[PDB]
Amino acid sequence: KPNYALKFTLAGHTKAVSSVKFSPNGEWLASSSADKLIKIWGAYDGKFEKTISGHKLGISDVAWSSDSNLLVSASDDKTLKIWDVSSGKCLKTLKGHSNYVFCCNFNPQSNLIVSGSFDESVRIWDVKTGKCLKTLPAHSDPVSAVHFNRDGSLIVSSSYDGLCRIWDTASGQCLKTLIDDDNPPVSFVKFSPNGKYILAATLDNTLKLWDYSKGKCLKTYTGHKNEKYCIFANFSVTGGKWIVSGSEDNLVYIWNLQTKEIVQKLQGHTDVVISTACHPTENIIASAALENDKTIKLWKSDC
Amino acid sequence: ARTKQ
Repeated sequence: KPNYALKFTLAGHTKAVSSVKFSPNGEWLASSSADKLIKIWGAYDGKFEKTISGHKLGISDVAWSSDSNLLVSASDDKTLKIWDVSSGKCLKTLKGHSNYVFCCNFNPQSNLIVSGSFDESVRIWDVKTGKCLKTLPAHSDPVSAVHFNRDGSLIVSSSYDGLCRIWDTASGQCLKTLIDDDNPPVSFVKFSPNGKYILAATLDNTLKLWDYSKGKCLKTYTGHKNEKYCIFANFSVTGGKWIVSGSEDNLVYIWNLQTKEIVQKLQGHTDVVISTACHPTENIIASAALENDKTIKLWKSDC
Repeated sequence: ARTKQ
């Protein structure tokens, strides 16, 4: 089992934190917030680095380019913004969604961005030009998450409409719709690091690992509280192979991926833990919490 | 935003 212990608490956002993400090169943590700001923090020491500003309304998600140089953020102002982290400049403002933008990611290559919106679509954008390339009529309710697979050829999306769908990046065609025996809102999805699986959260307090190719649910993770918020979930891969997620009882849950047992619960936050991220090389977890808390915490384990 | 609803 891991032994995550609290190392730093990061204060600075003035409203609920919405997402935290570690840069691929391991140097930085980025955070986004309902306060319309992105903040950068040292990944190892928690030291505040800088604030990146410009959105007109709250931000629900932020994501790093694979070279750790750029961020993309998704906002209630109905835009995404692409940022040069070093200069703090907004390179492009991506206009096209007709309602709040909720989720975003670059492809592993980092020439494309995928976004999901309250407008029920998924859009794919050219990073260099900031132009929308394709609009997929993906869902019949808000899109909660979007993620590219390992080679960028597929996109997975999830929605309040109860579906996870997998899309061909190049053609835009729907290649698969995944749903289990009940239809709760799907609140998060992402491909596994090896690209074989999809990890999906549903708003019935459940995480599931699906074999994408087979269209089969292989593992269920339960024990946490998740009925209300779109809480991120992670694969922790630096030490033991875990699944990590925030929870609506203000804890971070960690499960053994293979056995599905809870291996640790991290206590310390004073509101719902909406987002967690796992460092790419060290056994470090960042967690972020909602309006009554407003902090980010860094936890470290020996394994 | 994600921090509501």
